[PDB]
Amino acid sequence: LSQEMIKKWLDEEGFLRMEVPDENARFHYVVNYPEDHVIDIIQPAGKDDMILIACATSVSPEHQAGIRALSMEKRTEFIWKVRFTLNRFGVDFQLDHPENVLNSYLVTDEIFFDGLSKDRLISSIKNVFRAKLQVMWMIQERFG
Amino acid sequence: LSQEMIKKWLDEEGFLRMEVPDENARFHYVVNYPEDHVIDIIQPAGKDDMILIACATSVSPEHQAGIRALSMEKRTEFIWKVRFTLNRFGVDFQLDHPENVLNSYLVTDEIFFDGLSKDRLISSIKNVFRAKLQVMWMIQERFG
Amino acid sequence: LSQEMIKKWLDEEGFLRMEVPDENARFHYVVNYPEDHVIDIIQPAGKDDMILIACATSVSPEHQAGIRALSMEKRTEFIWKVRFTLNRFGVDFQLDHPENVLNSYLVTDEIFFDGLSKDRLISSIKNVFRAKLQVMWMIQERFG
Amino acid sequence: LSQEMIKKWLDEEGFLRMEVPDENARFHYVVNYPEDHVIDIIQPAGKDDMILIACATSVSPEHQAGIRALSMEKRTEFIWKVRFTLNRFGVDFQLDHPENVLNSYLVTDEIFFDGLSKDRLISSIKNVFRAKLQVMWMIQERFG
Repeated sequence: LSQEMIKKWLDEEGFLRMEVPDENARFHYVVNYPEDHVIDIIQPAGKDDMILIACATSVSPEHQAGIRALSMEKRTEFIWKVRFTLNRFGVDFQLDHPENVLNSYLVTDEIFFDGLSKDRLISSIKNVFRAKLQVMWMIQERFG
Repeated sequence: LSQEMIKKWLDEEGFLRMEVPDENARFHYVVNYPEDHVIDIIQPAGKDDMILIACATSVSPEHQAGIRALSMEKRTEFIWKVRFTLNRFGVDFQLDHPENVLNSYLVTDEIFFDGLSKDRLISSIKNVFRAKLQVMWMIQERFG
Repeated sequence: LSQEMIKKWLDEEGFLRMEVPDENARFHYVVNYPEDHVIDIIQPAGKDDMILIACATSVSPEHQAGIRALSMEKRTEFIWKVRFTLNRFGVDFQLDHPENVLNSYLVTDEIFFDGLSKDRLISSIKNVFRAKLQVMWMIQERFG
Repeated sequence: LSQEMIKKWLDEEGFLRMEVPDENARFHYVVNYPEDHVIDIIQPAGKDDMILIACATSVSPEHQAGIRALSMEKRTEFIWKVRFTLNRFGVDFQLDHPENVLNSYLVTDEIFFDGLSKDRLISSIKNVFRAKLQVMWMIQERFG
């Protein structure tokens, strides 16, 4: 019921794309914002008073191409950059950089129900997008 | 009633100027913040639980001159600067740059009645302003 | 109604110092945060639903002397820096710079009663202070 | 009720590590967020409507050796940099830098019961951490 508001707000805005089975979640929705970009709305198993907004972004073959070319020095420099940048967007993140080559990066933000609202919901989603966007623009401005 | 509140709040601050027939919007007030600066308050057709605060800006012909003069590299560098700048204002935006010569840039944020208040309506207007204002300062700082 | 609460809270935190006969405001409580620092809480004469957190700061003649000692280009460069800095704080500001020699600077923020609460007020005050402190530290870091 | 809710919330998220006797506080919870990192949720003794979120950090002995070596100028360059950074996270902080050689740093924030809620409380905790994290990351990027 608290989740029907969620389910409803995502459709009122043409966001929601489909629900998804999930062995470790009371529920899970796959939102499309913007365009065909994919963002996840997951309410973890144990907690029923929160929703976690996640966005998984895998660095293309095309891109870790250039990051591989750089010296180990310049890679580190880049992992440090993307790191400071994201720790500025009010989100939590996970970086996947084996040899300091960035394969993927997850941007997350949770909203508890004490403060849930359509306005709040739609904001966090948009913010998580912008957080992961700057990183995508960083790689892009460097490597095209 | 959400509508008369928005309207009275804006009137209460002198932000209001007049309406206008937006054949796409349930309503469309026109604010003037600051002084003679033009900001739009729009409620999309389908949406009856939200207002959009948009502010499109056209860069003067004398400024588009400055940026057109520059090499393509210095231009692409400039567009990246403004993308990275705006993206940290928690606002949506859209740049119109012919051959990377910024023509116009639209900055937009939106409130859902779910969390609409005067304190919030006003703060959102002023934030949309600062975001398009700092982009204006980048242009004026570089081109006079 | 809300005036007695705003007053009650400032005093609860010590913050409050005294009041003063401002002919342009319903009330005007002069706060002291941090210790010895002066911030002003005003409420325009013809405004019920709101207060203003204002912090005026004049640049010592010494510091003003150092920015005097710079070129007219190094001065313009410095003005832009404080402009870009403050516009990222979500506060409004008035800049006083005769010939790009910073005289004083004013940072303000307003709270509309449908958003008022102790938590929020205390925050808006601290944020106004941080916006101010930043420019002051920029000044000192450059000129002792 | 607030202490009770706070205890309850921390435990629901895995944060609440343990409570600890403090003569100068109504209560005092110890948090382990991220997983082995520690934070202090405290209600000042003489405060009936506020909680303090504190994160103390000791500049490791062999990281101050790093900044011991830097010339005074270079050290001061670092103190300003860490001061401008932290003042951007909307947190109160305290720097222990003996000879401009960073000893330890405290990042803090308050939440008045006026605005207390789980969504609010947890965000505060993550913001205090992120700020303290950026300073740590700054030290590590430089000295490893």
